[PDB]
Amino acid sequence: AHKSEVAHRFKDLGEENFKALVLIAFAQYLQQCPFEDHVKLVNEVTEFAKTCVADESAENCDKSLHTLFGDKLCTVATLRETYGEMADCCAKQEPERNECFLQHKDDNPNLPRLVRPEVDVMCTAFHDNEETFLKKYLYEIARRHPYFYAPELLFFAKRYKAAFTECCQAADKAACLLPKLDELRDEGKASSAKQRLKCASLQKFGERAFKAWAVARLSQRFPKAEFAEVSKLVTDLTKVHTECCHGDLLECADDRADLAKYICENQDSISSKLKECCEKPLLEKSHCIAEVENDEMPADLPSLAADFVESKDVCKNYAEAKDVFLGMFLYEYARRHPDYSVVLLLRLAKTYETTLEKCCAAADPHECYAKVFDEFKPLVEEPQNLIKQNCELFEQLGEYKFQNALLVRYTKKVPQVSTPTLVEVSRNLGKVGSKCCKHPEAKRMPCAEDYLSVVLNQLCVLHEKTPVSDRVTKCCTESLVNRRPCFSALEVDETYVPKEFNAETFTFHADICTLSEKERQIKKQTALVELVKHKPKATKEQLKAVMDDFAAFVEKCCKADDKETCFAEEGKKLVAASQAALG
Ligand SMILES: CCCCCC/C=C/CCCCCCCC(=O)O
Ligand SMILES: CCCCCC/C=C/CCCCCCCC(=O)O
Ligand SMILES: CCCCCC/C=C\CCCCCCCC(=O)O
Ligand SMILES: CCCCCC/C=C\CCCCCCCC(=O)O
Repeated sequence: AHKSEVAHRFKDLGEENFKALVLIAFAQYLQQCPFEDHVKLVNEVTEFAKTCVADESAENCDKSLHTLFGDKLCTVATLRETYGEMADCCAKQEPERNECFLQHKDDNPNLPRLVRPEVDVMCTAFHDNEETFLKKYLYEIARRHPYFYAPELLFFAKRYKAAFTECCQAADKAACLLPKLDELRDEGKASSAKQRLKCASLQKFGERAFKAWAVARLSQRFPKAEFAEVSKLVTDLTKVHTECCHGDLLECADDRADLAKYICENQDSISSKLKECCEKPLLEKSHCIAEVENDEMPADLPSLAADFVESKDVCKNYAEAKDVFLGMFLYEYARRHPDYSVVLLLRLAKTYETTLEKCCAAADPHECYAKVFDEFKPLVEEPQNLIKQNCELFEQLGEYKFQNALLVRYTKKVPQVSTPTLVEVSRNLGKVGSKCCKHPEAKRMPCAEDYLSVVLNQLCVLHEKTPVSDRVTKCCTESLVNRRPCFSALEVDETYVPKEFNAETFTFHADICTLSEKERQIKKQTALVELVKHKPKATKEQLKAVMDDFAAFVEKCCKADDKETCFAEEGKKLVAASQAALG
């Protein structure tokens, strides 16, 4: 385990995973190296690994992984020419060498975008050589996201393999494969967006706020565990997290493996759902535990009223160790409510906290905080009702028209955002509607919280980069607890001057009869935004009526003999017919 580390890892992970992970790891530091150069390093390091597996005492096998990895990079011939100052790391010794190498990874590496090829090209190369196809895939993706946690990249790659194997043997290949690739693309973006997000909030809001989140989530996850067990897990998760944000793969991997191992030895104190996850090999344990469903809540748990409102010792128990007492409050409220979004429980803890700070300093504290549960009622119900209305609207409209409803709604709130971004955000929220509303009330709020925090990151990313609105900046730099409530609170922009009418913007051709669904939808949806941008006062009945005539327009000219001129001529009509109705 400790003697030769390379040999322990090769035995722990097996040859295939080790190769994959070594490929990923080199691809994450050496981003501008060609695949064939990467394949060659991996084969060298893999053969060197095997000598150590035969003999822990063979030469250099006793070296550390950081030493060996660093050494290997320093051999890359074009290290100075390609990577510039990254070469200068090789002058240092192996505490500092490793750290210097980690500094020079490049988040924005400036490579061209990866164009998903055609299904038949893909399925052919997959059949032609699975390993080359997949590991080239893997390299191309890893080198554009050098901070993406390597084993989680390997688990996505395994599901890439599975999708190709099922779909390249099917009748309608593209109908099978394309929707799997969209699923996998979005998870990977979400999982990368959610990694990037939780690290920044650690650095911006501190270790206390993060521990508050962890207590919430772990208690919902493990409601049968004692507070003391939950709190231990919060301390060790907080460290695992702190260290993975720093970004040293092996450091991250050891911490997580240690937490997974401790959890697997203490199941009885934590959950009865981990039996399977804990029998899995090291590579997969922590990931598996991370995604396990909530444990069943204990029967007939009592009111929080006794310990947190009615007790005469509330202020005393609070004042002697505040954060613990709030931790206990957050624990008991959260284990009773796997139906709340984590950030809703954090509102409630903060509301409680604020009332205890006020009332324990007051003339009569017991009278003062007697009704603190009344303050919770409206904060609980605000998201419940908003989920209900939006999922009702989605049931009557379907995904596509629900997106238009949203597209209109948010164009009116923030007309300054560019039209392509309004289209992407709308569409994306439509999918959140489509997934999360298929759950019953019990699970709607957790689903939305994890999907919206992805979509709302993408948005603040785009808006940090190209700002247009103070109000959008406000919500994007608030607490992560008020982020969504902030965006929800945005009113319709009443300063906005209607956009100048442009003719080409509402000029259509027969190319829309020929496009795919998505593309046709995006081009329709782009036009509805620009329409709302020119006629922002347009009512729901006026907008629907413009859409209905347009629903006829496209369907007339798309099937009525030799057709590009209707588009030109029956187009002139609709524009003017609309301009009269809206003006
Ligand atoms: C000499 C070069 C060294 C190359 C090896 C690099 C990485 C190998 C191991 C990767 C991480 C495995 C642990 C996963 C566990 C966890 O996430 O819970
Ligand atoms: C950059 C502009 C786009 C803004 C997108 C904001 C989406 C946030 C999630 C839900 C907000 C809706 C709640 C308010 C009331 C409502 O209209 O139902
Ligand atoms: C003993 C275990 C740890 C205790 C954790 C602290 C208790 C909760 C503190 C009050 C609520 C804070 C919510 C998030 C803060 C934020 O908005 O940035
Ligand atoms: C568009 C379909 C579903 C929309 C859901 C309705 C409004 C928000 C749901 C409540 C979630 C609580 C807050 C979590 C988000 C966060 O602060 O990042």
